[PDB]
This record gives sequence, structure tokens and C-alpha cells, in this order.
Amino acid sequence: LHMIPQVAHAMVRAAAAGRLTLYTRTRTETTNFDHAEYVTCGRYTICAFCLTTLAPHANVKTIQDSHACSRQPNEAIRSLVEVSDK
Amino acid sequence: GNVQTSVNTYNITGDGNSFTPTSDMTSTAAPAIDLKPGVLN
Amino acid sequence: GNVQTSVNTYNITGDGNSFTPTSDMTSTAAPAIDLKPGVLN
Amino acid sequence: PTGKLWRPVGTSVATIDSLAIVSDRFGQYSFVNEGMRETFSKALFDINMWQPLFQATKTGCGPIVLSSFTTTTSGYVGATAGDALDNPVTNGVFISTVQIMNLQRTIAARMRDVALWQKHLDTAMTMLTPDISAGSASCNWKSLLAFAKDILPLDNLCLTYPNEFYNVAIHRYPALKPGNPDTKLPDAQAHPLGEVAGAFNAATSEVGSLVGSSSTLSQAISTMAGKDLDLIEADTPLPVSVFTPSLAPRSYRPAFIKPEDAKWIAEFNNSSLIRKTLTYSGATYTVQLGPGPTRVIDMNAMIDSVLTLDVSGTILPYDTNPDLSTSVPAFVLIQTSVPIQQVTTAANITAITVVSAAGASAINLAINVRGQPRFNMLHLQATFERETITGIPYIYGLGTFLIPSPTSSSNFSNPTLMDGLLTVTPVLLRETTYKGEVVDAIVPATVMANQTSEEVASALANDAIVLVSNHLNKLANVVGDAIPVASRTDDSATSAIVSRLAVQHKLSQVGQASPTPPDYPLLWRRAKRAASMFVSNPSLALQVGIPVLTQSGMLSALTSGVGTALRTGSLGKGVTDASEKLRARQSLTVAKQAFFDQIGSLWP
Amino acid sequence: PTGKLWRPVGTSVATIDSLAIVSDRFGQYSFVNEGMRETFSKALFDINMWQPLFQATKTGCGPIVLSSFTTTTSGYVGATAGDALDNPVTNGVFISTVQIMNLQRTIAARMRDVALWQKHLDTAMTMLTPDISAGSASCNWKSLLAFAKDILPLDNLCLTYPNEFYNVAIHRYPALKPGNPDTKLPDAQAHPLGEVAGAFNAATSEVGSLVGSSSTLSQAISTMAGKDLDLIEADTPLPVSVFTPSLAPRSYRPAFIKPEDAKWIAEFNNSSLIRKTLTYSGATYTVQLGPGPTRVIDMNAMIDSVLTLDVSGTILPYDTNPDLSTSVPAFVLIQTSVPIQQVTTAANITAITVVSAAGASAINLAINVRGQPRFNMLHLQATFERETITGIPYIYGLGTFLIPSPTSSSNFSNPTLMDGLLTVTPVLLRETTYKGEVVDAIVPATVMANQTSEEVASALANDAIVLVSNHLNKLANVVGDAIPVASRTDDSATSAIVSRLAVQHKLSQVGQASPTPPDYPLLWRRAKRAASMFVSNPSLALQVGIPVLTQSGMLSALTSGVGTALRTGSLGKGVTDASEKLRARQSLTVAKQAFFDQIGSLWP
Amino acid sequence: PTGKLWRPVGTSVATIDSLAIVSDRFGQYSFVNEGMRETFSKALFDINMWQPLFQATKTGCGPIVLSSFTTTTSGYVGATAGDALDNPVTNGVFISTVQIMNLQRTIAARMRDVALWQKHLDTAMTMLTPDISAGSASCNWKSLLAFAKDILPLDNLCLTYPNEFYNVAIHRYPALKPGNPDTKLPDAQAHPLGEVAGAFNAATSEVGSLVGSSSTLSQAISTMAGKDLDLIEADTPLPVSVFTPSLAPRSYRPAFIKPEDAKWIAEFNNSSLIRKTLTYSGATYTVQLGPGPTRVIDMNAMIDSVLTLDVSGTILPYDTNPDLSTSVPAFVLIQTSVPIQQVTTAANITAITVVSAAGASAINLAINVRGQPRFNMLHLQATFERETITGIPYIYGLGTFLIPSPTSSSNFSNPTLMDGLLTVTPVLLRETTYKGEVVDAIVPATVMANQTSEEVASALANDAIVLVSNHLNKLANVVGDAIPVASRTDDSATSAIVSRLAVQHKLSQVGQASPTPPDYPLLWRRAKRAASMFVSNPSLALQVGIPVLTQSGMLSALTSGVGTALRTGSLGKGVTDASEKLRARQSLTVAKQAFFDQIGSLWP
Ligand SMILES: *C(=O)CCCCCCCCCCCCC
Ligand SMILES: *C(=O)CCCCCCCCCCCCC
Repeated sequence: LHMIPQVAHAMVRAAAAGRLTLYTRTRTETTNFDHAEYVTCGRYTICAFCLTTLAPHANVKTIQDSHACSRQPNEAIRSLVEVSDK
Repeated sequence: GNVQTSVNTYNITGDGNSFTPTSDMTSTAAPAIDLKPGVLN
Repeated sequence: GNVQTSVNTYNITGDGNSFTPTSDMTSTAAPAIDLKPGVLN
Repeated sequence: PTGKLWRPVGTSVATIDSLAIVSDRFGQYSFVNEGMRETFSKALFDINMWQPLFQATKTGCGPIVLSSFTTTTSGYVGATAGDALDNPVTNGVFISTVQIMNLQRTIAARMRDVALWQKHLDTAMTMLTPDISAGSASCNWKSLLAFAKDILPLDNLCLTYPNEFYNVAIHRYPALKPGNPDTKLPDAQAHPLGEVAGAFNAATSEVGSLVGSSSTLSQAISTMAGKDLDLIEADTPLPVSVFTPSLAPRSYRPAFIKPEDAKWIAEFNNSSLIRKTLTYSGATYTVQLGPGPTRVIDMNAMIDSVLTLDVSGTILPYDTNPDLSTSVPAFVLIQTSVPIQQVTTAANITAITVVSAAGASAINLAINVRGQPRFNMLHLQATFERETITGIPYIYGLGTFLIPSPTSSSNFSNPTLMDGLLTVTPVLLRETTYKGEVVDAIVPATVMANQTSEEVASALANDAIVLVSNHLNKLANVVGDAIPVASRTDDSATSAIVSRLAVQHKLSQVGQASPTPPDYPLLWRRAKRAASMFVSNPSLALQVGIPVLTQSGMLSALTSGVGTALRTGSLGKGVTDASEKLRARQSLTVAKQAFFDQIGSLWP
Repeated sequence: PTGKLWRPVGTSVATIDSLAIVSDRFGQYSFVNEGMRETFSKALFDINMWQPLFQATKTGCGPIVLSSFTTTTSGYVGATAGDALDNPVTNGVFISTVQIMNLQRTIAARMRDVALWQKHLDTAMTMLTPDISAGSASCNWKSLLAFAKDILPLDNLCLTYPNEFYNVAIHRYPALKPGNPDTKLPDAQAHPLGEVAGAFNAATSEVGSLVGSSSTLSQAISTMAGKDLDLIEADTPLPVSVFTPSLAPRSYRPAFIKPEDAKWIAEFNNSSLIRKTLTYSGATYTVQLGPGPTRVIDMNAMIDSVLTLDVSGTILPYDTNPDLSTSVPAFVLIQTSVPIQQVTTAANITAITVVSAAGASAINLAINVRGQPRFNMLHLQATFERETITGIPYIYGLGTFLIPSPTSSSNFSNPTLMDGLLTVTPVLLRETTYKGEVVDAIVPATVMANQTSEEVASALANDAIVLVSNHLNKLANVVGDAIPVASRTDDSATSAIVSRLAVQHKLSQVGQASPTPPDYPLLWRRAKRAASMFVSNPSLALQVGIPVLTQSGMLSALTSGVGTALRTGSLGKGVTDASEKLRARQSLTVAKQAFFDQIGSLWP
Repeated sequence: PTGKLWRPVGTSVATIDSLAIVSDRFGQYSFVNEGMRETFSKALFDINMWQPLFQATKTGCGPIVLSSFTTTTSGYVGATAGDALDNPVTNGVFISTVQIMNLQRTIAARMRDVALWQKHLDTAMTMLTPDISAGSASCNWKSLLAFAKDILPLDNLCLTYPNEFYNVAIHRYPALKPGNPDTKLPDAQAHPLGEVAGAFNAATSEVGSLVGSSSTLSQAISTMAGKDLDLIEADTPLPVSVFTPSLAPRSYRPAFIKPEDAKWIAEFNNSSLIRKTLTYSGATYTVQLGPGPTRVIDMNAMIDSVLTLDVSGTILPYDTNPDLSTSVPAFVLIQTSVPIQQVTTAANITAITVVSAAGASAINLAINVRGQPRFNMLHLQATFERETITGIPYIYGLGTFLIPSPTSSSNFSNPTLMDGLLTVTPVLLRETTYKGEVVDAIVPATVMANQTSEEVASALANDAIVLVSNHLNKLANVVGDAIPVASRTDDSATSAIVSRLAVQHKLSQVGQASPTPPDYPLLWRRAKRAASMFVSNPSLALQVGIPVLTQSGMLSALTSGVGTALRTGSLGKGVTDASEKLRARQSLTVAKQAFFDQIGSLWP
């Protein structure tokens, strides 16, 4: 089973105060969501394409994954971060 | 305990039966039969 | 899988072989051979 | 017969003295009784099997017939002239010593040879689970092969001899059925050399698995007779040895354990403070025995152990009372004149020995972990010995602080480092401890429902309680394991107890209106949770106030039931829930068939 | 044949009814099948051995021939008239009941006799390690003897009969080779009565030790079939019984466990405080539910256990808020109207029962341990029962404080004593718990990679998770033990997994450019650490987010591999690292030879 | 002979390659060697027993004779043409494959049938402990019956067939002696089908129980050869595999472990604070490395594991320094340029990676538990991998805080969350760790008396120490179990050691006045506690400063003693304290006789 809603409760609390960030496929952080795949808190990591939990540790530099897809609303948590980043 | 008669050589309510454990004969059937690969062949 | 021919009664790539487990015959040899002092003699 | 063969050295007339082990240039011929040939044949049989791989690789040396190591001598064969006289064997089959050497080093040399190949055959065989346990399931051979042609790493031995390993394999996996040469089709039946053994291991749907259910029983039977679960609540002195106490070093947290909850630990419950002094390594320090009661390990009732009081992660407030810092924490014995719990002031404390101090004051042993400086994990540690405290009526082990200068700041501190995790390890098993006394024998039944909730968890490593707990624990795994004390099957265990409750509740009803005819549906169910609560937490049966379990009957009862219960399991004990167990196995074979289906497509 | 012997009571014609157990004045003759003579001979053989010590000490009574307890009757021998009819045995060897009694009490009486001497012989024999396992090593006999002439304590029996024990000994230790009388020199070969057995135990340098490697396998095979490791990740309802849960009482630390991390524990997350009241023993106390969320044990989803909340060593700040002191700490149930996590204020809490209070306020339970007064180790404790909470939708167990008078001081305290180490012990195995519900069957595969890091460590004693952990743990010791999942030998275990990764990664490549031909050297190595990570920490396979291990295939796969893997080990499985293992044994014999060299000099 | 039977193909004489298995349509005849008939007879024998219940309930189908599944073929019977040629058997008894199928599914079908009834017979039999172990004890039959007429729940099967179960029973319980028809009196002797087996299980008063004492020995012998207890203190490289390390994930409490007490954990002992920064998820946080030394897990010397630092119940003072709140606690690696313990200020720390942060600041992770807000139990967790740290000379794992804005308040705090219970789990068994280095082999003898008190308890999950502890622990249970190292019996174990102390103390006396002739009564007793202290706490033998136990001789010595000691126990090893053990059994039978006396009155 995907996520385990204890994970999603850590998504919103990391997005209420925006900490998250968006990592791309080349393991670099961006803030645009278009090139980004990995989503952190930094407790849990989720690739935005397949939308499954990957590693409870962050530093997505040490994560192995094989997925490839496009279009992923919710952008709403991504939108809630930049409002709460102020 | 109703009388039977021949089905089996002993009646349960039969005459002069006797429950009486003896430290000497510890009641036991056959549980530990060996069947493991090497030991059964 | 190159053809052999006589070394052993069966070719591996031989005609009509068939991998097919049956819950009935659990493959397996002889591992549990008893050798402990009392039991081997 | 058995043993070495003997022959009349004095000739003809063979008496109980005219015999003599027939030794000679080959060593001594020892008889090879029927069953002992089963082994050496079963061992050689498992080697001959690998015949096709021995020739392929030019090792080996032909098939090993056990008839090459024996002989056909004849004489009397026993263990001693006296008894060998009653075993006249003619043309028996004996193996000479020097032979008992080869059949040994041959089976050993060959065993290596095969052990190796046999390992390669495997990484390839199990590398496609050739074993299901419900119904069948094939996997078109072409694919299968063309598949392993991949996976198998370049250093196996199943790639260098495919059908040289295959022929060995066919005899070990009744999954691989070779296609018959003159009809070019399988065989339905699979004929692996382990024909019978492999037939009797299949998870037979009627009852789990004979090989399983059989052992899980003989296994339990072993324990039941072994440790001495029988006699588990015997009411009479028993040498601690009878409890085979081993690997038994329990750890605590004193300065918390109430004195009445565990005799081996008394406390200085006195009004004011009791600052004493002692020249330790020149410097004069002051043991405190501060504001609170300061529970100290009593020395009597303390089986010469290896006390190792660890003081780590525990608070060390040298920040506030500066008095605390500078004082080297140290485990110290304290001999008092008047018995503790009656020792009021300093003049009462005979002497104080620093049995083990910690070099360096309390400001190097610290380590800040968010304000509250903790203790860098360190282990102070005495080696108390029964007799080093001979005569000495009162003496206590105390892991205190040894302040180099008592002050007003440390007037409400109380430097007992006992809040640390102390770990006593009985270093002399023969002697146990009970209710505060050191003994050599326990009285099992006495320790049942005689401890309190915590007069158990506060037990002292290798003391009756801890022994009458290590014991129940074995008996608890025999029932938990063999007997079905975890289903509505009113098993032999919960049944032995029910008969006690009846006989018990029945006489308590005798005399007086007997207005209540015994229940039974309620008794069966009450005893079911009683036997169940036992398997669950074996310990409980020691605590005063546990329903059923703590009446003298039970346990003494239970075990002797569980006892005979194991000695009759039959073989098909596995019939229990052998329905869902079966349905679960079919569930797996359906999913594994699903796997073979992909192996079958991807690699066509 | 087997069983008691029968004979045609009706004479001549023996039908399935004209038979009858041939009983009589001696009891009933039971047949002594070939193998059953092996035992009684092997037992008597081990006694005859001690012949030289029986005469020396005038006990015993001559050598015990098994042919003195049997007879040579003939008839039909079976278990019942019906089946005994198919075993006509002529002049078979049967032992009558009254005889089966002596061969018993004789082997028993003699067994004591020898068991004693045999113990003296030993304290002297092993008292000079007569057993090496690589190459040889002597120790000039004179010295050796003249040495033990010392060591051996004055109450042995090897000093009263030297060459009366020596003759017994020579047959048990192929180390002591007696000097032949007519050439006055040793023999090279050593001929101890255990000729074969002792030959087959030597640590053969080709492969560790047949007696070892053989058992370590049959041992693992037992478990594999026994507990039911097979079917370990079966996807379908399985009675808890199928998991033989025993001796299973896990302890925690709630008031810390997040509610979502373990369904059996909800919290009162409400704005202000919720001071309620309750007349307990006359006196009126106020349960607090203070400032923080106060996590409480939920009652539903709580398998009628034995909750025993221990409160010790934990802080007790009666020093600051005086409000805290005077309040008797006590475990109390709390039935709320509206569901908790929706219970705002006092009027919401239906009632509150003090299921177990602690006599004496919070100022006697204390004990100063450096300022911060702790809690004298004490155990409060309910005995929750499934149905005592029937209907009652909302009810929670809370180990709070029961303040005799709430004040401003306790306005930020929150008296939850749950920070203490609570220990629930399921007292009724049949019923398990999963995801918050009580059930009678688990669905294994469901519990895999379904818990989170701590949705495992926070499991409730005897709940699916804790059961699907106790299970993997057995299977984890079968691989850890038998299979070599701890060397670069790409064993049967890490091999079963590799085949899954391939078949898996291979179809995920099907459809689309297939630009990546499967790896294999990388797959073998990835599955090696997968099988290895399992043996390591069996638990992990339950946590969501574990590489390989948590895909549905594996495990279901692994086990069924490891399964067949054990059923083929051969005997010489010990060939693994049997090189360094050998070289280490020679290392020991070289050091032990060094010992004999001193025994040889010091005592010349 | 053994294996399938073979006759040659071409005909005439059978020359290898002229012999093929004599496959038949039914299947291949496999030979039924003498012993293998013992099993199938012993299995069928246990079924025939239930004859009276098969007829009663019209199931079954007559008694199962094993002679119905076999045949009397003749030919050569081996495992392969080559070796089968040396086993010419005439009219041997073989069972064809298709038959090996029925004898299987019959014994399986019948096994279910009986397994069921056999369960009912039991809940009724054991429901009155028909087994005592000292002297006798009756219970007038009338009462007994009229009693069970009650207890037995309405769904048994012993109420529907009383003397249809009774007849089955009489053959399993030599307690129930049926009254003979033509003298209407018992029989004294009891003749249950298990005549012999039941005779040899009785707890014989001379020596505990042969079935027990026998197994407790063979059991220990298994281990001794298995794990490889032998070679326990071998002085030479040994593959970690040789230690079968499994299910091995140990947990700690760093930020307390001194750096010198365990190489895998260095500390930043620097003067001031070392506030660094790092953009983590956009937001910039400051790692602190506060006032104290902040012990951090070193990365090198850290076997690629699964580090899971739990931070719960531990204090979280966001109340005072508000600086602490708002900061998401998180495990973070720290690569430093200059080696730690030489890293002074921020410019020294190369980089800092947040390997696993906790979503949500430190004010949601809290939970008030009496003023002192604790940490809601949560597990941060990296997955360190040997090579992800290649080259990188200095790097450390640190479970710190990540403050979003350092302040004056957090100037004495030091946010190391390491005070939490970290649990490393080696995820790759093949590689061990010793003294700070990662290796593939240990040198046992090296790890003895080489660790300090706590250089052991601070060991790192699956490191030499933890391996050379898991090993001694097995050997510790073999002695604890089999050998009597817990009584004044100067056993084989404490005896092997005594001989070392002598040979040792004897040469230390050589050269110089030799004023002290070796003691012995004092040596025996000193070595007794040495062997005893070992069985007690196996670990100790690793700590520098343990009397006797830590000299190179012992252990290497001990084991090889204990070794041969088990290989001679006899059978009657149980003679030890078989006196009080006996007297305790009579004690139970006297109390159980007391029970039967009530069953006898209440239900007249
Ligand atoms: C008639 O069936 C009355 C009940 C008497 C016997 C019923 C079963 C209880 C006794 C068992 C006898 C067989 C072995 C326990
Ligand atoms: C030729 O060798 C091509 C490869 C086909 C077989 C190689 C080994 C893999 C199959 C094993 C068959 C024997 C038992 C697994």
C-alpha cells in the first residue's frame, strides 16, 4: 500500500511551514515543480511521478529509483510552500 | 457407558476395570517417528 | 546445453524434458544422516 | 551383536577367557550390525548419485561400494570376552580398523568433491524454486533453460557441464522430469533417487507435513524430559544444578527498588544527612547518604557475584550544586555497627571502603546533552565474595559519589549513583538466593504465587525466583510449541487444569445447600484462559493474586498433562487448522505458478 | 513385524478373530524387531564396557547379555488381530512384559553404578584434554601419570583403581594406547570400543565434521517443517495458532507512541485542560488530562490482556507544583461519550473508574536521587477483558495521577504517568490484533512492508505484526544457521531472490526501446545484500520502503528456496571455509602440543 | 543395499551401461532396506491401534498391512548402474513408485482420521493426569468414569463411543488396566501396545530418565559440532561466516559512549561552538556541535548498516531556549577536512548533508509529560553504505537538531539528539568490524581479554566482539545444559581448567626456592568458580582483568574438554542429584494421589 497516511501527515506539516523543497532527477533542488521529481520534508522522500515513499532519510543523493512519467497535481502543497515561505 | 458387547474385547463399565498409574510405565504412543530426508533414506 | 550424447542417459536440451514441480514429491537428497556417537554405534 | 569380534585364542573351546579381540595387521575387526550398514550405505548412496559429475571431471575413481571396506570373518562378537561369548556370529560382516579408516577418509574426500559441485547445482536449482506444496505447476522447459543460461554467474559449474549436472539433478529434484528417449515425452511420475524420503516430506493436505509435525513433537519430548520440566512445581528441596542455570546475568536500576520488594537491598531511611569521611588515595572525601532514603545493595544475601554498576546518560547536576563537581563517583562498601534501617548518624557507620572509584572528578565524566549534563557511559565495579563479608553482620554496597568537600548546595542532592543501570552477574552458580538468604536448593512450589507484581521483576540474577522463572519458561515453550493452547480446541493442557477446577469447585460445594451445580462450559473456558495465560507470560504463576494458575494443584497438574500429551501426539498433529494451512499453500503455488508464467514468456 | 505377538486361540486356522494376544504368567510377549535390538544392545554394550570396574568393586553380576531377557516364541505379530494376521513370524525373538521390566530396571540399576564411576574416570580424563582435532600430539606417559597422581583430588576413584579404570578408559579414549605385552611398544592404531563412531566424529580436514554439518542441517530441516516457516508470506487468513505464539509479553513507553504509529493508543488532543472528578474511596480526586495531548491506551483494540504499567525512576516533580504531591498515582479507565480526539470538555467524559490506585500519596512513593525526586519502582495494573467493555464505543486506559486538589501550579504539568514502562501481556493467545481490530486469523502477506519504521517497534504484544515478526525470526535463524548467507558464496537463499529480481526487472524492460539489457553481476550482488539484510534483521521485511525485500515475490520466494536448500545440503556442507577452519584447528593442536610439553617436563 | 532396483537393458549379462532402472508403468521399484520398514511399520502400527474406532465409525477400510504396498522383485539394487552391480538382491522387498504414493496418501488420509479422534481421547485422558513418576497411585474406576461423565464437554467423541475409545485408550495408557473377563479382576502388569517405549520413559529412580538424559546429551553434542564451538578461541583468521551471525541488530545510546570505549564513534572535543549552515529544502538551518564534546557516529568503521536513531521520551527543552523549538531534528552526515578531534572551527567542516530530517519543527514532536516536554517517539534513519564514503577520509554521522536560527539561548544547549536510543543493524553480514577497521575474518583468541568492562557493552552490532560473544554464548549453553558446572561435582569443564592452572602455577614455581608446593584443593576450587563464572556470564572472557578465564590456555582448553565430556556422558548422566530429584517426584505422586482421592469421593 502507497504512502501510509502517517507519511501524508508529515507532508502537510512540512508544507504548513514550507521546508520540503523539490529535487530534480539529477538530484539537484529546484523550486519550479516542472523539472522536479523527488519531494522531501526532510523526513520522508516521494518521487512526484509514481507518488510512493522512497527513503525516510533525505539527502536524496542516496536513493535508487526507476520511474518516468509527467503531470502530477497536487501542485497544491507545492503552492502552499511558497506562500508559507514568507 | 452403555453396554456394547463385542465391538471391542473390553467393556468400559465392564467388571473390575481399574485406573491406576504406575511410575513404571509412562503412557506413550508413537510421536517421534523419524522421517527426515537423510534418516528415512 | 550443447549436445553431449552418452556421458549421461539424458541430454539437457534433450527432446521433451519438462520442469514441473508437484506438491507431491518435495525434492530432497540425504542431509540428516545420523552419525552421533550413541546412534552410529 | 555389536562391538569388536573376538576369537578363542586358546582354540576350539571358547570360554569367558579363552577369547581375545581378534586383532592383527589390519587393526581390529569391529562388527557391522544391520543398522550401521544403513548409515554407511546411505552416505555412500548420496555420493554415488554424483556419478555423472565424477567421470565428467576425471576426479572420483568409480562408484564406492561399501562391500569394499568390509570382510566376512566369523567368531564371537561382543564388547568384552564375557559378553562376546553370547554372540557367536558366523560369516558376519566386519570392517577392520585400517578399513574403518578409509571408508572414513574416502567418504570424507569424496564428500568434499561433491560438496563443491553440489553447491553449484544448487545456486542454479533453487534459483527457480523447484518446490511447491499444493497442487502442481509447470514452466515450459525451453524458456526455463534459456533463462538460467542468463542469470547463472560465469563461475558456476552448471554452465560447464549442463547435462552432466542435469543427470545428477534429475535424481534430487522430482520437479525436473527428463524426457524419455523412445516416446520423446515426460513420465507423469518423477523418479528421483530419494523416491520415498521425498514422498514423505511433501506437505500432505490431510495433515500439514509428517516430517514437520513429527519432529515438533519429538523436539518437545526432548525438552520435557531433559531440562526437567516434569517436577516443575515439586514441593521439596532441589539442588540449583537441577535447574541448569547458565548465561544468567540480570541487570537493574536500584535506588528505585523498594527494600521490601527485594530483600537484597536495604535503605538508610534516616532523618538528616549522614556525612562520613574516608581517606581514599590520600585525599579525604565525604560519602553523603543525602536527604532521601538512599537504597543500597545489601551485602549479605548477595551470592558472590560480579556487581558492575554502570552510570551513564544519567543526570549529573554539577551545574547547580558546584559541590557535586570535583567528586569522583565510586562504588563503595559501608560497614555499619547498628543494622541499617536503624543507623542514625555518622558514629554508627563502622567504616567505608572505596571498592572501586572512578579516576577524574565529576566535570570530565560529564558531557552536555542540552543543558542537563549527563554521565559519559562508564562502569564502576566490585567483585563481592560471600566470605570477604564473614562475621560482619551489617555491610552494604553503595554506588555513591565521594564528595571532596560537602557544602550547603549538596544539602538536598543525595549523590546516590544507584539510579544507574547496575548489572549483577552470579559468579558461582551452585549457590542461589531466596527471600534474602543464600541456599543450595530451592523448593519450587514455595516460589509459586509468593512473589508480588514486582517481587519478581526485582528478582536478583540467579535467585530462586529467577530460577523458578527460567524453568517455567522452558515448559512454557513446550506447550506454546507442541500443544495447541492457542485455539478453541480445549487441548490437553487447558484440559488438565479444567479437571482440577472441577474437583476443586466440587468439594467447595460439598456441605451446605449445594445450590450451585458445577458449571463446566464456564469452567472449560476459565481453565482455557488459565492455561493460555500461562503459555503467554510463564512468569505470572509466581505472583500472588493470579486466578487459577496460582492454586497449588495447577502447574504440577498442567506439566504432567502436557507431559503425557506430547507422548501421544501421533504424527498427524498437524491436522490442526490443516485446512486454512492447506488453502494458504495453494495460495502460494498459484502465485508461484504466476512466476513460472513470466519466466515462460520473457525468455521464450 | 512389530507389536505384541498373537496366536490362534481357536487353534490351527488363524483367521482375523481366532487370534488373541498370547498373554500369560510372564505378561505379553512383544516382538523385538531388528532395530529395537540395536538400542538395547547399544545400551548394554555401553555397560559391559565397564566390566573391569564391576569386578574390581564386587558390584555388578557378570556381563549383561540381551539374550537373557528375550525368548524364541513364534506366532503372528501385529498391533491388532486383523493386521497381526499378516506377519506370521517363526521363532522370532520376543521379550515378555515382566522381562521388558528387568532389561529396564537392570539397565537402570547398572546405569547408576557406571554413571558414578564414569564420572570419576572423566574428571581425570578430560583433566588433560585427550582430544585434538588436527594432526597428532603425544605427551610421554610417565610424566602424564606422575602428574595426575597429583592434581586428582583425594576422593576420585581413579586413584583407588588406576589400571581398573585405565582398562575401562582405553576403550573410550583412542588417545591412551596401551603398550602391547609381547613387544612392549604402542600400536599406531588405537582400538577403542567406539571404533566407528569415534572415527566418524574426528574433524575430517576435507569438510569440518560430518557429525556437525549433518545435524546443523537436520536441525534446520526440523524447524523449516515444524513452526511452518514454509508458507511464511502466504496471502490468506491463518489461525493465530498456526503461529504458536508463546511466552509473548512485550513492554513499552506510551505517552510517547504517536497515535497513528499504533492504533491501540489514542490521544486527548484538546485545547485547554479537562479536569474531571470522581469519588474514589470516599475522597474526591481530579483526573487532569493536562496541557499536552496525554496519549492514553485505547480499550477497544486491546486483546484482553494483563496491562501492568510500571512507574519507576521516572521524574515526580512534587517539589515545584505542590499540587502534584498528595495525589495517589493510579491507572484509571475513562469512558467518554463523544469519541476521543473529539472530546473537548469535562461534560464529555461519561465516567472514570480507578481500576487500580496506589495506596499513599505522591510524597512516600518518591525518593530523592540528586534534586529530581524519582518514583520508587511500583507496578499499578489492570486486567482488561474484551467484553467488560461490550457496547461502550469509547473507553481508554490512562495511567494518570488523581490529584486530590487541582491548582494553578498544575496548569502546565499534565500528570500522565504513561511515561513509565508499561508491559501488556496478552492473556488469551487465540485472539490477535491488527491495525486496531481484534481477529482470529492473520493474512501474513498483508503485514509485509505495511508497517512503518516505528509502526513495528510500537507493535502490541501478540498482534499480527509481533506474530509476523516471531515467524520471520525463526526462518531468519534457519538461513542464518544452515545456509551460508554470510560469505561471497551466492547461496541458495540470495539465489532464490536473484531469480525474482531478474524475472522482475526483465518484464519492466519489456515494451519501450529496451535500452538496458539486464545486468546480473549487479543483480546477484543486489539480491545478496537483500537476502543478507533479511537474515540480519528479519523485522525490516515489514517496513514500507525496504529495497527488494518488500516486493511481494521475495520471502514467499526466499523461504521456499531455503526450504529445498536444506533438503539437499548433502553431509559435507561444512566444506565451506573448511580451509581456514582446518588451519585454525591445527593452530590449536600446536598450542595444545605445547601444553603436553610442559606436563612432560615439570612432572618428569 | 538401497536405492532403486536395476536389471540390464540388452539382456543376458548385466554390464554397466547394460543396466537401467527397471522402470514399470506403476513406477520404479525402490528397495525397502530393513530399517526403512521399521518406519512404515511403526507408522502403520500407530494407525492399526485405532482399529476399534475405525469400525465403530464405518470409516477406515480394514487394518493397513505394509505388505500390501510392496512386492518381491529381485535384481541388482543400487544408486547407479556402477554401484548397483555390487548389490545382487534376490526376492528383496521393493515398493513401486505408484505404491510409494499410496502408502503415503493412505498413511496421510488415515493419519487425519485418527489425528481427530486421537484428539478427543486426549482432552479426556490427560483430563485426569494418567501419568505419575514415583511409586503408584490408583483412583477407584467407578468414580473416575462417573466423573468424566460430567467434565467432558458435549462435543467430545469419548461420550459417543466410551468403550470404543476405551479399547483404543487401553493401548496408550498403561494406567487404565482393563478388568480381565474370566476372573473379573485387573492384571497387575499393564499391557499397552507401546510396551517397551513406555517402559523406557518411566522416570527410573536410579537415574532421572534415560529418554531425558540421553537427549540432553545428543542435543549438546549437536551444537558442539554444529555452530563450531570447537575452535572457539582459535588463534588465526576465520571468515565471519564461520560464526553464522544472524538476527543480529544491537541498539545503543551514543553521546554517552566514550570515543576510546568503542572506535566507531569519535567526538568533536573543541573549545567554543561550531555553528555551520546548510540549505536544506530551501530553508537555511544551522548545525550546532554545541558546548559539550558531541560524540558522533564515525562513518568509517561502520559496516554498511541501517542506522536508525530513535529520539523518544528524551527531553526537549524548547521551553527555556526558544531557540531549540522551530528546529526540525534530523540525522545528518558531516564531512570534515581536518580529522575530527582536530576540527576547530566552521571553516574546517567540508560539507553537511541532511541524510534524513524530521518534517515539522520541535513544537509538534513534543508532548508535555509533567513540565519537561518529551519527544513523541519517532525514528530518523540513514542507510550508510561502505563505499558511498569512498576516499572521504573524514565523515561522521550525527543525529543533531538543525536550528533555523542560532541564538544566545542555545549557547549552552548542544542539540545532539544522540542521547536517543540508536539501533544499528548490519545489512551485509559477510563484513565484520574490529578495533575500528572493517574485515572479513576474525582472530578469536585476539578478542579474548582485550576489551574493557564497557569496550564490550559498547560493541557495534556484528563486530568481532559481538561475534566472539555470540559464539561463547552457545558454548556457554552447552556446558550450562549438559555438563554439571553448577554443583560441587568438579565436572569435566572445571576440570579441564584445573589442569591448566596446575601446569601453569607449576612452572611459575620452577627456578627459585620453590617454597610453595602447588595447592590443589585451592586450585580445584579456584578453577571451579572460573568455569562457573564462564557458564554464568559467557561475555566476561573478553574483558581485560578477569581471574583465570582470560589466560590464553583456558577456553581453548575448556571447550575441548567439554567437548570430549559430552561424547561420553553414557545415558545415566541424570544420576546427578537423582536422589532429591527422585524424592521430589514421590512428593508429587503423593499430592496427585491426594487428588484422585477426591475424584474418588465427590463423584462416588
Ligand atoms: C458412557 O459413555 C458413560 C461415560 C463413560 C465414559 C465416557 C468417556 C470418559 C471416560 C474415557 C474412557 C476412555 C479413555 C478416557
Ligand atoms: C548449455 O549449457 C546452455 C545452458 C543450459 C543449462 C546450464 C545450467 C542451467 C540449467 C541447470 C540444469 C541442471 C540443473 C539446474
